[PDB]
Order: sequence, then structure tokens, then C-alpha cells
Amino acid sequence: ADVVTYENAAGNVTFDHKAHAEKLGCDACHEGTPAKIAIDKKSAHKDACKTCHKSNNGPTKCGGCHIK
Ligand code: HEC
Ligand code: HEC
Ligand code: HEC
Repeated sequence: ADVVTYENAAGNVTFDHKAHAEKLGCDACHEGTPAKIAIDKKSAHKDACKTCHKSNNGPTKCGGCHIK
């Protein structure tokens, strides 16, 4: 799987299916069985993606995940 890119009115968000994985190892987003995790404007803001970002030397503010 390759760079998907979610295009949204608040800024596109770069779903790096490859580029994150190349460092992460799939596992990081996927407990053994990878599958289509539902992402939305709660999920992506509470814990999915966020909580890794919270506990990583990476961006966390809106305009550090959304393009602007
Ligand atoms: C966390 C940021 C991810 C990384 C890195 C990988 N995947 Fe992923 N995957 C992620 C999400 C949020 C989703 C949902 C995509 C959507 O818009 O629905 C997925 C989905 C998959 C799927 C399911 C595809 C389907 O059958 O509908 C697969 C098979 C999958 N991801 C595989 C996969 C592998 C092998 C990864 C390492 C190369 C990998 N993902 C990384 C989130 C993330
Ligand atoms: C990545 C680490 C994110 C951070 C930080 C923020 N957002 Fe986000 N947002 C993210 C994703 C993966 C998505 C998926 C698309 C969807 O519609 O849910 C979103 C989406 C939004 C949207 C919806 C835009 C639309 O066209 O309706 C909004 C309004 C939004 N995000 C706002 C938002 C704000 C204000 C943030 C800082 C508090 C913010 N997001 C951070 C991923 C990420
Ligand atoms: C850890 C398990 C992560 C998950 C889950 C997600 N991301 Fe991530 N992201 C992570 C790291 C360690 C980094 C690199 C930080 C650095 O500065 O080296 C990132 C980076 C991003 C970026 C920045 C690149 C860009 O396109 O500008 C974005 C936008 C980003 N991450 C988005 C993102 C989204 C939307 C996620 C799920 C839908 C997501 N990340 C998950 C670590 C992890």
C-alpha cells in the first residue's frame, strides 16, 4: 500500500501507507491483522494517529497534520 492522502475541507492530511510503514513496520498501526480502520473527525483527533503523535517527537497541532 502507497501514499493515500485524505483530501478534506480543513486541509489534506497525508496517509503515508508506505512512508510511515518504512520506519514503523505496519504493526505500529495494525495488531497482526491489518484491516480498514474507520478514520474520521473524532477518531483521528482523540487517539488514532494522535496518541502515537502525542508520545512521539512529531507534530500535534492542526496545521502540523492538515496542509495549509
Ligand atoms: C498507520 C498510520 C498505518 C500504517 C503505517 C499502515 N496502515 Fe494500513 N491502514 C491504516 C489505516 C488508518 C487504514 C484505513 C484506510 C482507509 O481509508 O480505509 C489502513 C488500512 C489498511 C488495510 C485495509 C485495506 C482494505 O482491505 O480495505 C490494509 C490491508 C493495510 N492497511 C495494510 C497495511 C500494511 C501491510 C502496512 C505496512 C506496509 C500498513 N497498513 C501500514 C493505517 C496504517
Ligand atoms: C493528524 C495527526 C491530525 C491532527 C493533529 C488533526 N487532524 Fe483533523 N483530521 C485528521 C484526519 C485523518 C482527518 C480525516 C478526514 C475527516 O473528515 O475526518 C481530519 C479531519 C478533520 C476535519 C474535517 C474536515 C472536513 O472536510 O470536514 C476537521 C474540521 C479537522 N480535522 C480539524 C482539525 C483541527 C481543528 C485540528 C486541531 C485541533 C485537527 N484537525 C488536528 C487528522 C488530524
Ligand atoms: C506512530 C505509531 C504514528 C502513527 C500511528 C501516525 N503517525 Fe504520523 N508520524 C509519526 C512520526 C514518528 C512521524 C515523523 C515525525 C518526524 O518529524 O520525523 C509522523 C509524521 C507525520 C506527518 C508529517 C509529514 C507531513 O505529511 O507533513 C503527518 C502529516 C502525519 N504523521 C500524519 C499522520 C496521520 C494522519 C496519521 C493517521 C491517519 C498518522 N500520522 C499516524 C508517527 C505516527
